[PDB]
Amino acid sequence: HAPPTLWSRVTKFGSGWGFWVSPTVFITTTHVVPTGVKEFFGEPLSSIAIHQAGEFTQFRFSKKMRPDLTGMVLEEGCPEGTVCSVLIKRDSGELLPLAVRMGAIASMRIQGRLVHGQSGMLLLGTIPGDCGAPYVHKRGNDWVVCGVHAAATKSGNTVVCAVQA
Ligand SMILES: *[C@@H](O)[C@@H]1CCC(=O)NCCCCCc2nnc(o2)CC[C@H](NC(=O)OC(C)(C)C)C(=O)N[C@@H](CC2CCCCC2)C(=O)N1
Ligand SMILES: [Cl-]
Ligand SMILES: [Cl-]
Repeated sequence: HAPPTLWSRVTKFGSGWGFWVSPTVFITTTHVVPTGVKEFFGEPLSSIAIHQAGEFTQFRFSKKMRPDLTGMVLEEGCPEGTVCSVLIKRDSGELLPLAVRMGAIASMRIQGRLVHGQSGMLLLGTIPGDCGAPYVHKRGNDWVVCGVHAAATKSGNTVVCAVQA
């Protein structure tokens, strides 16, 4: 069961969502990031440290933005066959954690954009507004994040998270 604090890390952002991995580190999907604006979470762009690639975007802020959070481990994808949870929040407030069996890490063409990502089979679907939602699994006690929601197949039964370098 994902605890409340873990859900409180999922945060609206641009056209979708992102995830506070630590008090200073926030992750999302590159394409949900809102273009042509000058500040994120009240800080000016000049004060944030961005690493973007493969549709996976990483923000490192100067100050603690979520002092209340304990840092958790951010992997590059997760082992094949790992059953993950996608911590989806809807605009309405509803929480919808989705179980997903993860397949392999692969480069992928998706609408002309190159995506470093990991496919997964759903075990209830996702929707266009869900990009940026974290993929997580419990590794004993600590919770591990391995990706952010980025795409779904025609049917909607297979999904894809962008993963780090
Ligand atoms: C977040 O922005 C969004 C997530 C969508 C989602 O999780 N589920 C949609 C449910 C399926 C409805 C049926 C449908 N309608 N269009 C599509 O599927 C195709 C969407 C597209 N996938 C795709 O092209 O996959 C292949 C056809 C198999 C190659 C897709 O997921 N597009 C995402 C935006 C892209 C992602 C890469 C970076 C540029 C933008 C998308 O809509 N994601
Ligand atoms: Cl937590
Ligand atoms: Cl919450």
